[PDB]
Parts: sequence; C-alpha cells; structure tokens
Amino acid sequence: FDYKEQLPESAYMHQLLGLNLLFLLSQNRVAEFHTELERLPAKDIQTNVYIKHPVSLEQYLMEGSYNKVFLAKGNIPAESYTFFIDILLDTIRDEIAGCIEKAYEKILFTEATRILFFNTPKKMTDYAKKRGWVLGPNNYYSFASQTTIPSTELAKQVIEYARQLEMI
Amino acid sequence: LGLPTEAYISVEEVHDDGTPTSKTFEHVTSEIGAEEAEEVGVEHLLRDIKDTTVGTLSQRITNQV
Amino acid sequence: DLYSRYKKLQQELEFLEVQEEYIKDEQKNLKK
Amino acid sequence: TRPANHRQLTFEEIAKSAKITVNEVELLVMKALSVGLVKGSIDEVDKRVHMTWVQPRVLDLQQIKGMKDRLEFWCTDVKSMEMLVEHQAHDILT
Repeated sequence: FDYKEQLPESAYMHQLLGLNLLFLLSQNRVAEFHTELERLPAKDIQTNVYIKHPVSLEQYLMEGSYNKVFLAKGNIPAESYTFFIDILLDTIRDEIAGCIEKAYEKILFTEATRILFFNTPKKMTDYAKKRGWVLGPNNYYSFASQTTIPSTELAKQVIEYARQLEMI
Repeated sequence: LGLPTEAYISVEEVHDDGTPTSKTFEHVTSEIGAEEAEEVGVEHLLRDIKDTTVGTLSQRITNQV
Repeated sequence: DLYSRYKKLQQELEFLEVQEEYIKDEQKNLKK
Repeated sequence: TRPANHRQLTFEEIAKSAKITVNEVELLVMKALSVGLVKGSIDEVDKRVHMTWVQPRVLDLQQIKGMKDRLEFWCTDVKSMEMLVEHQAHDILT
C-alpha cells in the first residue's frame, strides 16, 4: 500500500489481502477487518474473487447465513484459506449453538445434527456434554430454561434532576 | 434527630392479662408552633442562622433525608 | 523581566484564588 | 408459621392440618375472618386462602432473636439509602 508508483503491483497482492481479511475474520476483529477492507479499491472489493470471498463471508456471518458460511469451506477460492477458515467454522459452531440455546423452546437430535452441521452422533454427544444439555430424554434437547424495580438507580436519576434544577 | 418536646398523658391501663390496672403515661403527638408575634421574634433571632435561600425542592429533599 | 512575568504568575494566582470564591460567597450572601 | 410472602393456604393443606374436608375449610376460614383472628380473602376457584394478618402471638426467646436479626437487616438497608441520598444530593442538600 505504501509504495504506490515505483512498483508494478504483484498479482498475488489481492489473494494475500483476502487471506489477511480471512485471518481478521477468524480472530474476530471485525473493526480492523472493515478498516483494512476499506483500503481495497472499489472494483477490487466488488469483482475480484479474492476480496469478494472474505467480504461475502462476513456478510453471511452477520446475516446468520451459516449454511453459506459452511459452503465457503467448499468454495475456498485459494486452498491456503483452509487454515483461517477451520477456526472460523468452530467459532461459528459455537455461535449457532448459542442461537439454538436462546431459540428453539425444544429441539430434537436427528435434525439438530444437520442444524449444527455435525456428521456423527458421537460428536453430537461430546458437544452436548460441552456446555451441557439434557441429552434428549424423549430425543428432544429441552433446554427451555427461559420485577425488581431499579429503585436505587431511579432515585439516583431523580436526585440528579433535583440537583440540576437547584444549581440554578 | 427529633423534636425537643415529648408529650405524655396519664391513662389507666386495663391489662388484658388480668394484671391490676395502673396509671401509665401515654404519648400524644407534640410539635412546635408559633403565634404571629412569636414567629416574628424567633425569625428575628434566627435571622442569620436559618437558611432560607434553599429552594422548595432542596428543602423537601432535606426533609426526606 | 521574565521573572517579572513570574510576578505575573503570582498576579494570576491573585485573580484566580482570591477573587473567584470571593464573588461566589458574595452572591450567595447577597441572595440571603 | 408460614412466611410473609408465601402465605397462601390451599384447601387441601388446611384440610390436612385441621382434619376437616375441603367442603368445610371454606366455612372455617370465613368464621376465622368474622371472629377477626385473621385477615384475608378466599379464591375458591383455585381453592386458595390468601392471608395478610394473624392475631399477634406470644414469641419465644429464639423467635425474638430472629425478629432482631430481621430488624438488623432492615436497619442496614435504611442506613444504606440514607448514605446514598446524602452523598448523591450533597451539593443541594442543606
């Protein structure tokens, strides 16, 4: 980026910049990800595959399109992207599990396998042991575990009103 | 943290447990009040101690505390 | 001359500390 | 004996306690209210006797001590908010 002119640019530049964007996404530094992404020229962000795949992957992650995020594992425009993508998949497994925790008053197992994108009941059982589930007594993971006036804070606010009125 | 006057009135206490009735002192709500002239005099005496530039809201908050 | 501007330092202290709180308590007692 | 929060009595509980039937616990509770030993209301749809006050009862030394601990908790709360109000309004507070 520094030595514009006096240099002819390297064809590997866009690929390696996209790899850096993948690294930033994997480490979950979204602000720095977007900041560096802004460095890429417009048409480079919009057309070049190496810069489109990282940005599209962030778009899918923000939307929740975990299916397409997983399909990125097959997309992989450059094979070197696998390393920074595997850790992102594991973090996304955690994020999907959090979504499942909050939603899904009740969920089964045979379909929860596809939902979590796992391929083995042993992996399913290990992951359930991770964090902790009810194992599906009726084959259903029933993780349905869902006053107190802030009187102190409200009194502080009202006293602030009084003080701001009386310092006249 | 209180008024200087505690008012009591003697009254016979008919105990429910059959103990003999005995005269006892019973509290009555006591407060300090002033005639017009008494208020004038006390205000003159407290002219420099009593703080009146407090504001109604500040005085009420002081009453709450 | 520059340590005379140190005289100006003590002049600044005179304005700042002596007169500000003076006017503050003066207007408080004037409200009273 | 029941606390001040979960003082809702069910017809089954009162019947078991008094060796009466759920069809007579209702009259018993109304008689109690009429004589004035307790204050409250009855919801017969849910068969629950809501209570809010009972005749003052003699207390033992342990009960007095427990009441003293409750009073200590209350006093600590009162002191805490006294300090909070004073500190927060110190400027205006006279």
